[PDB]
Amino acid sequence: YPVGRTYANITIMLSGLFPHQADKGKQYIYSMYHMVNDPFISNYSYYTEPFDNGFVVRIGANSNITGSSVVGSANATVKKIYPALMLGSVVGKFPSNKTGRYFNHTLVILPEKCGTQITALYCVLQPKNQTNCTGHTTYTSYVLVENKNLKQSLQTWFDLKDCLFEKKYNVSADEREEWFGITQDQQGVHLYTSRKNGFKSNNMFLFATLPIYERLRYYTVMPRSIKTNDHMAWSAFYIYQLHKLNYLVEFDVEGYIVRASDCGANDYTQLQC
Amino acid sequence: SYGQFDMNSGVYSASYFNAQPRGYYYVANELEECALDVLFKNIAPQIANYSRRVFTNCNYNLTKLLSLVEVDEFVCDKTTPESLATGCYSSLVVDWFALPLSMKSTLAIGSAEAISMFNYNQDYSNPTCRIHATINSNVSSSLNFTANNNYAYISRCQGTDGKPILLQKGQLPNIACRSGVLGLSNDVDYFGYNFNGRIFYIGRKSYTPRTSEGSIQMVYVITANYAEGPNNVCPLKTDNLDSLLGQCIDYDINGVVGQGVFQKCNSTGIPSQVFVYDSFHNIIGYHSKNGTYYCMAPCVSVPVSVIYDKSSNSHATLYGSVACDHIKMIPSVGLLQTAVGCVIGFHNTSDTVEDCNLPLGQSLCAKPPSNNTFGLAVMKYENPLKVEVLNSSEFEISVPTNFSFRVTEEFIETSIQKVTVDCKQYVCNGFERCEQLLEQYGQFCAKINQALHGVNLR
Amino acid sequence: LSKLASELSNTFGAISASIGDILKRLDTLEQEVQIDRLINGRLTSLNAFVSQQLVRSEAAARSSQLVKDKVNECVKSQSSRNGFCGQGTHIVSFAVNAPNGFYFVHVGYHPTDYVNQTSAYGLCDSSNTKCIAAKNGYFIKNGSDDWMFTGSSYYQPEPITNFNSRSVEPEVTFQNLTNNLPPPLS
Amino acid sequence: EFIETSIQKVTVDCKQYVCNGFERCEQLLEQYGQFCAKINQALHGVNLRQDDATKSLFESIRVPQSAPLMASLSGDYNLSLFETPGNYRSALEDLLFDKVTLGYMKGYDECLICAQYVAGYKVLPPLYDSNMEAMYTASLTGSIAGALAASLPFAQSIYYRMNGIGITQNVLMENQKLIANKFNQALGAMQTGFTTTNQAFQKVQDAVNANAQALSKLASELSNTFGAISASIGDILKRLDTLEQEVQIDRLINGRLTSLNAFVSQQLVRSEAAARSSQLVKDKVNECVKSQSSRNGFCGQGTHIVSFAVN
Amino acid sequence: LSKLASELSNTFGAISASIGDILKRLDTLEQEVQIDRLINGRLTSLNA
Ligand SMILES: *[C@@H]1O[C@H](CO)[C@@H](O[C@@H]2O[C@H](CO)[C@@H](O[C@@H]3O[C@H](CO)[C@@H](O)[C@H](O)[C@@H]3O)[C@H](O)[C@H]2NC(C)=O)[C@H](O)[C@H]1NC(C)=O
Ligand SMILES: *[C@@H]1O[C@H](CO)[C@@H](O[C@@H]2O[C@H](CO)[C@@H](O[C@@H]3O[C@H](CO)[C@@H](O)[C@H](O)[C@@H]3O)[C@H](O)[C@H]2NC(C)=O)[C@H](O)[C@H]1NC(C)=O
Ligand SMILES: Nc1nc(=O)c2nc(CNc3ccc(C(=O)N[C@@H](CCC(=O)O)C(=O)O)cc3)cnc2[nH]1
Ligand SMILES: *[C@@H]1O[C@H](CO)[C@@H](O[C@@H]2O[C@H](CO)[C@@H](O)[C@H](O)[C@H]2NC(C)=O)[C@H](O)[C@H]1NC(C)=O
Ligand SMILES: CCCCC/C=C\C/C=C\CCCCCCCC(=O)O
Ligand SMILES: *[C@@H]1O[C@H](CO)[C@@H](O)[C@H](O)[C@H]1NC(C)=O
Ligand SMILES: *[C@@H]1O[C@H](CO)[C@@H](O)[C@H](O)[C@H]1NC(C)=O
Ligand SMILES: *[C@@H]1O[C@H](CO)[C@@H](O)[C@H](O)[C@H]1NC(C)=O
Ligand SMILES: *[C@@H]1O[C@H](CO)[C@@H](O)[C@H](O)[C@H]1NC(C)=O
Ligand SMILES: *[C@@H]1O[C@H](CO)[C@@H](O)[C@H](O)[C@H]1NC(C)=O
Ligand SMILES: *[C@@H]1O[C@H](CO)[C@@H](O)[C@H](O)[C@H]1NC(C)=O
Ligand SMILES: *[C@@H]1O[C@H](CO)[C@@H](O)[C@H](O)[C@H]1NC(C)=O
Repeated sequence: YPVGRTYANITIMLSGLFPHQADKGKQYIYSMYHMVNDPFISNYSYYTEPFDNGFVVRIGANSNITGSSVVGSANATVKKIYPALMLGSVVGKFPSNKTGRYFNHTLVILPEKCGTQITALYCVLQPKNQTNCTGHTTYTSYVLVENKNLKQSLQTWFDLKDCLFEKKYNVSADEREEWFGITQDQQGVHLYTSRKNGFKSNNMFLFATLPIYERLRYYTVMPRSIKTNDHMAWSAFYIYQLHKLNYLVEFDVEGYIVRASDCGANDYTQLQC
Repeated sequence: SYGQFDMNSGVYSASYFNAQPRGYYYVANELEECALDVLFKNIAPQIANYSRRVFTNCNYNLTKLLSLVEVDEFVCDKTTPESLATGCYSSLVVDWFALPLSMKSTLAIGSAEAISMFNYNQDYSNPTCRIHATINSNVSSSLNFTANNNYAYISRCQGTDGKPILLQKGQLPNIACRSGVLGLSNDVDYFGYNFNGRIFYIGRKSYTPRTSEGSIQMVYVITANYAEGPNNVCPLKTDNLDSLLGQCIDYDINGVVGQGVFQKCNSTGIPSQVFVYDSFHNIIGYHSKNGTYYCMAPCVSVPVSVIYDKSSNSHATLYGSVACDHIKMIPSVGLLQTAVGCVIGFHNTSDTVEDCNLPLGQSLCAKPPSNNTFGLAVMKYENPLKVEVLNSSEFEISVPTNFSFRVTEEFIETSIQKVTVDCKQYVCNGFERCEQLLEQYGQFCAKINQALHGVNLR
Repeated sequence: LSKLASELSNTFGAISASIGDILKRLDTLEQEVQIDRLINGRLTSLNAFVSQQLVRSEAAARSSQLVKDKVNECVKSQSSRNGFCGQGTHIVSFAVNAPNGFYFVHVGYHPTDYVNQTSAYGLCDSSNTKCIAAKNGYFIKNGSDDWMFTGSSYYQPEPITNFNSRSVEPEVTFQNLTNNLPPPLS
Repeated sequence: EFIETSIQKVTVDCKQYVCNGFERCEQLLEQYGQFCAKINQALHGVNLRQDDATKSLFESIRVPQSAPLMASLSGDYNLSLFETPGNYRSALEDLLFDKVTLGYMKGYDECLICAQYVAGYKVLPPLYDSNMEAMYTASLTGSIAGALAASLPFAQSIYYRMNGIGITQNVLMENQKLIANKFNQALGAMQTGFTTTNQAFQKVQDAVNANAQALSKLASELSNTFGAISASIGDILKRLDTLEQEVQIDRLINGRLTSLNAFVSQQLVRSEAAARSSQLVKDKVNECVKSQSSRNGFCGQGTHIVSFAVN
Repeated sequence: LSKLASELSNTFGAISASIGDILKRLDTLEQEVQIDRLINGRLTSLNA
């Protein structure tokens, strides 16, 4: 959504940072504990995708329906599960020759207490020296675990030092899909969410401006599993990368957007813009 | 407007008149005082690692700040310091570092030194104000302003391939090169650096930001964002709504000023963001703090026209579509209601005229005042001689019995004035400077001469 | 021409409209800017005049075609159609010169006073043997079934002869007569 | 066939369009040289030319004799579309003015037109009222079926039209009811289904859309920044100093004056087209309407029989 | 068409008629002025 102003019942050619047509993006899925012990996780955390201008995620789509457990052999219903994201400036190599270490001040985003609270820690992490938790040549990907505060698992996997603002936001517990976008400008980083101004559509509005004056260049999605025999499955969230593009949107009577052609998907849309 | 006294008789248009704004409105929802004391509180940052703060929803008092600094030179584009202390803008971004006035041209636009390419590079897309301020010793000791005597800037930032790393506009310096410069304790010009595996080449060059008297020189770059929404950063420096409605009124709401009329419309748009805009970037809406949506419009001028009559020397005023009601409510800046509009002159007459040389609009004439004002005459159709249709074999005819010649005079202009213009003699007056600037301007005289020759030959 | 020559006194947002005054008062890096503004204004005025002449050329050409048509229709001949050569029924037209054009003098007819009368489609005898119709006229009655002939543009009745009467095919809509028949019908 | 013989009578003033009433912009326009008086003179000239052209056109429309009763009842053919009775307006004219996306006594109190009034221009009313124009049109009917003047029924007049084409007397008297059925079928086919697929109604809508688009562009060249920091002179006055205000206001004045000159040239071109259109309308009325033409193509495709003209 | 394509080589008071030539020569603030002058010239040619 445009920041600071509202339009109504008009169609505007406005340019900004938007995802383009198609572009299904990366598809990420979390899973239950292996059916008890040894929580099951995916290849994530060895991938450091470029931040570029920013990204927007589809929060908790494919929920309220019957799906399938990723590690389970049977089918179960799927609920909304909030991703936890890592964002930093410089990435390097672990002592175990694995990728995913952030060598300076990094921003993490953690949902807390069964999705009631979400926190943003700007908290530079030192790798703890232990037996298997990021030791010498004994490594598996750090996993954020919780029962049926994720910072305790993070402090088990990492060491926290020079930590700054721990901004906490209250989000309601529901199974409706949302959206969440991160954009960086010269005023800092901007977080966007769909929960503000009531909850009516899929549009996102500005709700936080964290003072991150270092240019964020990499991001990764930290794995997360839930302790739970029982068959509980979790939804999928898709990451879409933004671009310096131009759009032509349409507003209804309320301050919302109904349809928005992308000027550049094909020639007819170039004419339509 | 026309510039001559003797005027042909006819109906003209004699420019609009607007309604002057009578009153004042002001909301300016209260905010917190700024944290600008941090600009003079801690150790002065160096150019290599310079601090940046962003101020939003803030109020600042410029006299208390400017009682502490001595401005040596300010360079501002798209804004002025006089406007910064009077006007309200959306956001304020301040960068500050220590830099002597002997290198005040290093930060100038277009310079080719190491600071403009490996240190803070200014961004010119928003209104900026780079201020070179000197803080004297007494105020520096009062606010615990100190110098660490270790100030340096990056003089080379090369990668592994032996090429310099240019810095993008309006960004902090490269984190590897900044850390490498900050970690050193001497001056080096080409020094290798091991940034967790990467091999970087860095160069540190120092400078002294103080003077003989101990006064510390500083550089304050201030970027102000003028956005379309409400302005929440204001400098520190009547009635209520529904006591005014339908009156042209200047605003002071959330730092936005102007003029126009408020009305109580139904709520339209999102309730959070205060103002509502149209396609032409013109503000038309306003959401109050009480949830009442005030729809906003410009105060609309009154379209007027003047009927002038030579050989009687009489002037009358007509209004284009203005009703007599809106004549009575607002100043213009008997009143006969007419299908065009209310007129301040004229007198009614139960008359008709076949044709009028002074038309007023939809079949209305203005006959010359031969009591004391014009006569509103209405043109209506005369009917031709009706002939009845007969069902029988005998039909009605109309054979004339008398006649008279009517001479018809028609003039058809079939010529144009054949004109040729010397382009050099017209654009310039023979001066060699203007001739050279027209030659460097790209030639146009050949095309003009060809076009006039073509139309004259045609 | 007045609008063309009045753009020499327009400052166009400069210090003066005289190039020599700008040359004397100002330094070089501003001299080029002021003369650039002056050049922009004067060239805009010249292009506006060129477009004005080009627009007026089309109107002059259309008016030339119209003058040719009016001369070849209303002057050298009497026009059958009405309204193309002035108000009324055309009689004669004289063409004379004029400032930047042609002046036309059309002489109409313009009947003044009218008489309400009745007439039939044609006169035929008995059992529709041979019927006649009016040629540039109308058939009028004195009131005693005495049919006479009148002009199409003036009232002066004259007896019907074979010269102003043209034979036509019999129809049903004609008026049948019994006594005092005209000599063409005898 | 539709022939657009009118232009919009639009007047723009000096300072309400180039400026917004600020004394700084007015002073910088007075130092910029005098242009807007020329704009007012040119617009007054083209409006006077259009009013005189309309007066001459409706003088040439007028017939000396007319039969009001003939169009209403006498014709066995269902010619009630051109029968005149609030409004003295025929059925076809009501269909034309109703099925397009196109008053003056209280137009200010309404509030699109108020957007014109704040922007700084108005649309002048036409010289003849809609009722007077419709009555001038309705007087033209009643003289179509007259001469070979003499008042005639429409059936006999149609017989005389078709007799000279090459259809003999026995042919037309044999199957006159078939002729009336064909005429009524053609008129009914024209009346129904003419609002979606025809070139003439598309031309009417195109002319109305172009006349709206001219004013839309004239009002939309107010929001162009023209390289300045803002499109509002108030923002430029508040934001910049007294030395850089002159440059930005000069750029704004250049843009607005260029837009006004472009609109004036557009009005001149449209007037030069409308003069030719008015001459063509006069020719079509004096050839195809009051009489029966002998040359094909000039009164539509095919051999001409009869023609009617409506607003 | 010859007059339409001959206005690309018009400097219009700028240092050069090529926008690429202006971009590599002048700073950020003067680039705006020169490109504004060029844009005004090309738009005037198009409207003509
Ligand atoms: C899966 O099913 C759940 C049912 O619990 C869906 O939640 C419901 O979603 C609808 C979407 O229209 C919500 O309606 C909207 O609610 C907001 C609340 O302010 C209101 O302002 C809107 O006008 C509209 O009525 C509904 O409230 C919500 N149910 C609850 C209890 O919150 C969910 O959307 C489904 N998910 C998918 C992907 O289909
Ligand atoms: C911005 O900050 C300045 C401080 O430099 C404020 O000026 C202060 O204004 C107040 C009242 O206008 C002054 O108080 C007065 O002091 C005299 C004695 O000096 C006393 O007799 C009066 O009754 C009153 O209390 C104060 O002295 C003055 N400060 C200085 C250093 O001169 C200014 O008001 C601030 N701006 C705003 C909008 O508040
Ligand atoms: N853990 C888990 N999460 C899931 O989301 C899940 N989903 C399924 C199957 N459910 C789904 C979810 C989405 C679509 C789907 O992508 N819908 C459409 C979109 C069509 C369009 O783009 O318009 C499709 O691609 O078919 C289909 C089946 C099975 N097991 C799961 N298990
Ligand atoms: C480089 O600059 C940053 C920002 O000015 C300094 O970071 C601050 O350091 C102080 C002291 O440790 C803290 O109290 C602040 O909270 C820090 N702020 C931020 C935003 O990180 C940093 O110390 C400077 N580097 C050096 C070597 O002096
Ligand atoms: C200053 C060196 C004088 C001699 C240089 C001679 C020739 C080189 C030619 C062109 C490059 C000139 C660089 C100008 C840098 C000054 C601006 C600054 O530094 O901010
Ligand atoms: C929105 O704009 C359209 C444009 O035609 C208008 O018809 C409609 O009445 C407006 N208001 C709504 C949809 O509430
Ligand atoms: C898993 O990630 C590693 C990166 O460490 C990559 O090399 C490998 O191809 C990935 N495997 C799959 C199946 O995605
Ligand atoms: C990044 O971390 C290293 C680790 O020692 C530190 O030296 C460096 O100063 C940090 N970067 C910044 C910008 O402080
Ligand atoms: C957030 O929620 C907690 C408990 O649910 C409450 O104490 C706190 O005040 C809330 N904060 C806000 C800003 O609503
Ligand atoms: C006087 O003016 C009124 C205006 O409403 C009009 O109705 C009336 O006919 C006029 N009287 C005349 C023309 O005699
Ligand atoms: C007149 O008489 C003839 C005689 O046959 C007839 O054919 C014709 O129809 C009659 N006309 C009228 C009008 O009665
Ligand atoms: C003529 O046609 C119209 C519309 O087709 C119809 O309403 C009317 O009744 C018709 N008149 C007749 C059949 O007399």
